Amino acid sequence: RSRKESYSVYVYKVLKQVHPDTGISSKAMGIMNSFVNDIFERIAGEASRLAHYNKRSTITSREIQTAVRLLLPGELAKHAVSEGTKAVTKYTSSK
Amino acid sequence: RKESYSVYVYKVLKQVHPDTGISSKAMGIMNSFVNDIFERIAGEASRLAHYNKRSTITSREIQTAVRLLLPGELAKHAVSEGTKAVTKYTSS
Amino acid sequence: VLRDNIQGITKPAIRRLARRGGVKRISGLIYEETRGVLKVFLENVIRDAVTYTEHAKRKTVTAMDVVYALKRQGRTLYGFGG
Amino acid sequence: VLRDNIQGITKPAIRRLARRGGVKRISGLIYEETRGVLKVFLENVIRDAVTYTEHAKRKTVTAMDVVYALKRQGRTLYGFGG
Amino acid sequence: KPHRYRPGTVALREIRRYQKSTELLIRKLPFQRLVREIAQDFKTDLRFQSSAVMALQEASEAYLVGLFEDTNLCAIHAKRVTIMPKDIQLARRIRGERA
Amino acid sequence: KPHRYRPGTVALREIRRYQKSTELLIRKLPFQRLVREIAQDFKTDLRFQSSAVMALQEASEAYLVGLFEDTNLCAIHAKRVTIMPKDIQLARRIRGERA
Amino acid sequence: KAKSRSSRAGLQFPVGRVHRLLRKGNYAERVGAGAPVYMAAVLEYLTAEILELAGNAARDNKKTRIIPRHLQLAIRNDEELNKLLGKVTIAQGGVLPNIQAVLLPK
Amino acid sequence: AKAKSRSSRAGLQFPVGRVHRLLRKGNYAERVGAGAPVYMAAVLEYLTAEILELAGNAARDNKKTRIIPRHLQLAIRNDEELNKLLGKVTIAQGGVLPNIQAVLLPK
DNA sequence: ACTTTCAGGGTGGTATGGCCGTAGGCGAGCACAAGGCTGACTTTTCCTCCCCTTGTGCTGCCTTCTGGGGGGGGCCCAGCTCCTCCCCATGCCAGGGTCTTTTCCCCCAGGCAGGAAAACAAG
DNA sequence: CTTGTTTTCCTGCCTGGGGGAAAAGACCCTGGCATGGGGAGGAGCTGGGCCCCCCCCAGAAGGCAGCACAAGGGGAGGAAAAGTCAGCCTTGTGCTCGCCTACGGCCATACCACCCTGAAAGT
Repeated sequence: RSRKESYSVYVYKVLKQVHPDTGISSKAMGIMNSFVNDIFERIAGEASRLAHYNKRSTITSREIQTAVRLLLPGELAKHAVSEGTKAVTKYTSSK
Repeated sequence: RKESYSVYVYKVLKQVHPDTGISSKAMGIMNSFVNDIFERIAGEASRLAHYNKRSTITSREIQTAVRLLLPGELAKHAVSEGTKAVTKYTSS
Repeated sequence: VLRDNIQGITKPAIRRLARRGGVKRISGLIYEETRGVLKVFLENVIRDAVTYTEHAKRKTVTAMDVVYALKRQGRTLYGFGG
Repeated sequence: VLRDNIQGITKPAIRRLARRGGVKRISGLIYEETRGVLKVFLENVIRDAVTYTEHAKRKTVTAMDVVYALKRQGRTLYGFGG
Repeated sequence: KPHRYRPGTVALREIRRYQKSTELLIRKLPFQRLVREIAQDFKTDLRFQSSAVMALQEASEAYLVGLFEDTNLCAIHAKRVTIMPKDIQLARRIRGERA
Repeated sequence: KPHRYRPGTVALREIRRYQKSTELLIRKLPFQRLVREIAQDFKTDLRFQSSAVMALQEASEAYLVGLFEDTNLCAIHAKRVTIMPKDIQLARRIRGERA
Repeated sequence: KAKSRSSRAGLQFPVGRVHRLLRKGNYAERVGAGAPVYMAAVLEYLTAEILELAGNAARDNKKTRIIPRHLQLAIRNDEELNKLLGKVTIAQGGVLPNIQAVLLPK
Repeated sequence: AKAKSRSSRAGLQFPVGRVHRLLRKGNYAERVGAGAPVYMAAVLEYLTAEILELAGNAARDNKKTRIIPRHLQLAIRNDEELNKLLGKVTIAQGGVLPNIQAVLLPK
């Protein structure tokens, strides 16, 4: 049987980070996987359209950030942009 | 330089209305229509290939994109047009 | 599974849907209107699902076919894959 | 253009828009309501367009920026390029 | 004579009960029969996954509940508490299903 | 005494006149100033293409006319001919702009 | 004997430029040979369908030129075209003349 | 060199490498930059943590220790921003928010 | 009308996809309770609908004055193009660290019985 | 304003079932290396967006009359809501069949890539 893949493992790690003593059901995990895939598809499509509008061939963290600003409401976009910028800074400037 | 479908929208107008002309404003609108439908069809065919784990957009993916996006009688005639074109194009 | 199954969406079921919608009083003509609305909605989703199934050269409609049909209509569904 | 330009959408202009919309009679609070609704709509569209303009590293909002901002809000606009 | 509740309080209790729950309010077998009957017109000798029928049912319940919320708002707009077909029609026309 | 029209006939003739035309019903300069005032809270020192401002005006006018049609339907739903702010509120809520 | 592919398919829309647009549009890794032919046939059919109705509207107003108003009239009068372009604003197109029957004098 | 995980390097839990692969194979552009997966995996982790925290709060309010679809739906429909983000999304077996209009309540 | 950019012709290579074979998962089909949900009838109440009337808010009209629309001119900055090149992303291969699937068992959720409390509506 | 009456919440007890941990592997991610190409940057150029000037007349704004429409009150009737009772049909269980789908293996042609040129379409 061919192996499928999902975000369940990382969803579970984030859940154990944010709520160490509460669990999650299989249906809720499936909903979480659908949500992660939906948001990934949204952001990636918006970044693709951005790079095509600007006659570019590379999707960059700049396109990802502008997609995040175009797609998420005020405070969610603010905090998501901050998280992405800090993650990229840590990735580039260390280890 | 810049390209468009003005040469081909005009050659289509002179086939359905040989006397009627077109404004540059109406022609520019017809260019946004053609580009908007093309991106609609190509985007749906792109998803159709990805769902089926294919890596090629063939006439089958365009035919299914057309039947998903156009309404009832528009799709029956658009598909009949595309099928008739490929049949004549492949057979010499 | 061949004829007249729209009547299987019974008046009590429509009343329960209205109650979940917060409706307090229901006219007697609302049931046969809700049935037509539901019929139109199901026709629109199932047409796209069957189109996906036929494109995949399959004979069984799948939850993924239904999910794609719903997504194409701006009705993204979570919980059945995707 | 610094302050209080919403009043430039005059009551005769709002009546003209309502007349094109088929409205026969208009209450007096409709003008303020419409000014607020238009302000919210414009804020949304111009925020999206300025996002595109800033990503393109430009200082000028182009008609293509507005067309993209309108497309991603579900309101396609024909006649200004694209 | 026995004890009877006033017309409209059991309706409020039912609203509370059905808005506290998540279960499906249409029986599964008649809905499945409706789904198969509709799919007949699109392709004969079709098969369905149980998950496909379940996804269709969940989508239909969500759609109908949201439409009933908008219908209730139109009814309250017309100074009524009884929802009528014209309220469903107004809701659908405004959200863009009737044009 | 002079001749005057009854309230409503001039309204209908204005409807007929403005439903046959395409020209923008808002004055271009005060609309441009409003657009530039709104954009000032997103980025200072913004330049605007004339076609960009024209596109914004066409979009805004089409949006307002389409909204006034729904507002008129909501007003008629309540057995009225006059449109009120609650009609606009109901139309926008059912559309999804107010939820 | 270097015939064009549009002439091979019998179309007035550019099969070659449609093929290039499909190849450079990031739609898939590969584009089949009949895909641009099908797409250019569909686009030509739709353009002809809209232009026919727009010219009919123009002749209805004793005008020899198609304008955005005529395109709007064609789209909004045709039921299938109205459904297809249901979320599209035609610049300088206006609206259909429509008055609710309750607003007319009795 | 001992293979070091890019998610660990970035500080995230989400799969930076799998996100890069999905971006490359999704037909979004000719090329994908090195910071694009790291940024997308941070955004997807933040948006996961937000919903999970709100749904854990909703589960605790109901005296449950296991998140079920009801808790996610309550979180989304009670958060103003998440409701806007997921306004066209149906949660299976999620129910609706408790809400009765004042007009229908007894006098 | 000139042109200059791009679509077509010919050839090489391989990789995607089509075809045959195969096995099992799951979808369809048939019994069989039985009991919980549905359908139907009855009461009656309360909500909708119609009619009337008042006054208030909207429209129609007229006059004054402002400011939007239309040229006219200057200017300077911002968007676009071009040429360098260098740093980044791509392609490929080897090897292990991560993630997927299977197994299981124990705690969290579901069911039930019994009691207490909380609104409801009659008087 | 009391008292009886359904309905729901709470708590203890029993139970089951599904989720969280453990283990083997398989599969893709990371490291290392070579390499073409895209985009960042330094100029240069000019198109257009801004800004000011003048004029004028068309449209906005304010006021006034008057009327018609929105709203509130009152009454009648008819149509839902609630309750009860008989039936039926959903559903949960169990057993069977075989069809369809997904994987494997092989290979064939269809598409990419590249080198040239002529012609199509853009100004």
